[PDB]
Amino acid sequence: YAQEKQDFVQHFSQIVRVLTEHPEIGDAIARLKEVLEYNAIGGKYNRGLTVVVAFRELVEPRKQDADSLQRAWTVGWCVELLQAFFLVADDIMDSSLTRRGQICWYQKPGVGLDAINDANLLEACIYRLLKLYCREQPYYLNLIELFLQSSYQTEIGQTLDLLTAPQNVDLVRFTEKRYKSIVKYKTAFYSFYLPIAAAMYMAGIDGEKEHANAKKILLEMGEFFQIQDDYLDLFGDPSVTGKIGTDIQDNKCSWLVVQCLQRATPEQYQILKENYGQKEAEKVARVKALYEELDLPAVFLQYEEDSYSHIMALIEQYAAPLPPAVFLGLARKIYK
Amino acid sequence: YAQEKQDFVQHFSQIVRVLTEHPEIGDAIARLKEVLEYNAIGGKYNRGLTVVVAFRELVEPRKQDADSLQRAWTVGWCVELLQAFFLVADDIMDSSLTRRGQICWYQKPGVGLDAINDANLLEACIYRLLKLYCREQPYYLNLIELFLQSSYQTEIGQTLDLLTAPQNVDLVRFTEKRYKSIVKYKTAFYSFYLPIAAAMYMAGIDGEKEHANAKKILLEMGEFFQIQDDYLDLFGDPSVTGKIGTDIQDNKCSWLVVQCLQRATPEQYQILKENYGQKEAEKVARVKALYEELDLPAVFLQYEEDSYSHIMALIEQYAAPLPPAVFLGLARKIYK
Ligand SMILES: Cc1ccc(-c2cc3c(N[C@@H](c4ccc5c(c4)CCO5)P(=O)(O)O)ncnc3s2)cc1
Ligand SMILES: Cc1ccc(-c2cc3c(N[C@@H](c4ccc5c(c4)CCO5)P(=O)(O)O)ncnc3s2)cc1
Ligand SMILES: [Cl-]
Ligand SMILES: [Cl-]
Ligand SMILES: [Cl-]
Ligand SMILES: [Cl-]
Repeated sequence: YAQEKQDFVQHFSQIVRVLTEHPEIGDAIARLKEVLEYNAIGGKYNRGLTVVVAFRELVEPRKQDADSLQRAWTVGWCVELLQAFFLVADDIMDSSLTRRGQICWYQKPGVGLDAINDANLLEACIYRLLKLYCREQPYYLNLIELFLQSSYQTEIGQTLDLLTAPQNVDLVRFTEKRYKSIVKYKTAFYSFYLPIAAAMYMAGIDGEKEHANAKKILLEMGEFFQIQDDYLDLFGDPSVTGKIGTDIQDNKCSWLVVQCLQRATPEQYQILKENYGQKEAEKVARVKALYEELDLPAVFLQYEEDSYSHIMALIEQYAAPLPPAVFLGLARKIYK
Repeated sequence: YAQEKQDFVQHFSQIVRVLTEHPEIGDAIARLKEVLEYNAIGGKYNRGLTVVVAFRELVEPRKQDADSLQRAWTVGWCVELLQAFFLVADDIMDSSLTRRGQICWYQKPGVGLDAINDANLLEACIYRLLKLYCREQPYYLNLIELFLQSSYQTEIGQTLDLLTAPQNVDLVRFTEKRYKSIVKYKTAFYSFYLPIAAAMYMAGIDGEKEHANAKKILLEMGEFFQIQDDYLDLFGDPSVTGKIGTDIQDNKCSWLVVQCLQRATPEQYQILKENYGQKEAEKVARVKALYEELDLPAVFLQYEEDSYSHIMALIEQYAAPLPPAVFLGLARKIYK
């Protein structure tokens, strides 16, 4: 990833040139440029890069001409745009202030709820690019369907989340069956399955069974990834993470609170109930302490270990005939 | 349309049954059901019905088996869902209160900005249905691309609109070149081109030139349709329209204000400037009077006539080899 990151970001400028070239609509296109530059840039690009890297592990290097690669870059960027769409819109729904410590787009002066359109444009740019760069490829329809299905799964996950945590404190809502379901639909499918699957299609690997196999490994990785973000949000060194966590404040249906609830004597249940999600820090400090007293960081470390054996068993069993390195590169990024 | 309206609405119940049938996500699916029922029902269904009617004018009746028709119904409903998506989201952006005199969805208790997701789900349901009912048809990809392109054009139109009227009163913004551009992208492509084009594809009529021809007629119809809504908003008998108009109050870039501005001596320009878009009625009453004094209803009636010759010339010239009745049925609905 480290090398390839550079040429991935050089390509953006071109993604944009193309998306911004009927002159009556110039102003709108100017706006689109801003929206793209503000919202698609500034993350770590892990998802989009995954498309590119996996495309290289999957194609015999004699089928990686400069146009094959230009498409891999572009489709990686399609993943990033999809993400950008979700985030811009999620920030609005959450009433968030910052994203990656920068002002959320909808919070910029004179944008506001216009960001809903802007988010929709981001989504749309995915399908323009696919047409621009892949309309003639045999995997074209495969990729349209995959991006569409990934949007649907994500949106559904979002609904499930929204129902489950209404900003209305209800911890009967916060069960494990349900936590898992949210992670899977809202983040894992697009974060993990999507980018690999896209590379699979670009490589001619379109079998339903192959995709199902890759899916079984990749959704389980995504479940751990998110559980680890939940853990880190509260317990990560915040300069090593970058994030300074607001989960508890926010009534989030976090892995921490789920385990906590399986592990509460009633005295502990109507304490947690008197504390999950106030601005004031001593009520949030108090929760961190209930978690600490229940050795939740230990439950996690136990979880991280088991999860790691499980992912390697899954890779042993279901990678074939993809090179296991497709999966292992990702495992290394996440269990780091 | 009058007969066919009935079976068009009987089909909805089935669109829904299908979209609502992995049980961990039941709650979200319940929500989706509500969203669909609230937002897809209650309009006049003109756009979706246009798909169905045109499909019948375009297919030899021996190729209208019960499954061909079930698809026409479904694709008509796809148009309505697309519209529903735009409206739910537009209401949020506008801060509107009611839609068709019923509470806008985002204004319902406990929905709020969650409606952004809800709107996204509506969009997504289009592509699920297309897959469910058309994946095996030779026009499948054609329809995906058309719905996607129609979304993009609409969203772009919305951007252009948003730039042009920022709720910030600026009438230098409100030019005719620009009014036309907004109408075309924001409403005409999806309202007029989309439904016919969809029927064309379903019927094997996929030539770029045929579509371009149909487009030239249909975008010009859409331009008149919207100009007429602008006129009616202020001058329609409000029980015959149903609507009681808020355009002037809203700084809308309306046809009325555009013509008005071409037809203003400076004394009239810095009057209009002191009045376009206040809550108070005497400032809105005053505008209606400036419009009246400039014989704008007459400019309109002159416009409606000319526009009608023009549409029939266009139909004469560009309908072939579609039956002109495809276009004429629509002209009759709109010049009524
Ligand atoms: C398919 C796939 C998905 C995710 C990742 C990784 C994300 C990530 C990571 N991301 C974190 C992160 C992402 C973007 C970002 C920051 C942290 C701060 C600046 O912007 P997170 O998404 O958990 O808040 N940090 C350290 N290592 C990794 S590995 C790798 C592969
Ligand atoms: C492709 C096509 C597009 C639009 C139409 C027509 C819409 C319409 C119409 N619609 C008006 C209307 C639509 C829905 C609605 C109301 C009025 C009140 C109840 O819900 P509008 O959309 O201008 O506010 N009213 C009377 N005749 C017609 S013909 C016909 C065909
Ligand atoms: Cl990332
Ligand atoms: Cl090539
Ligand atoms: Cl209608
Ligand atoms: Cl059939």
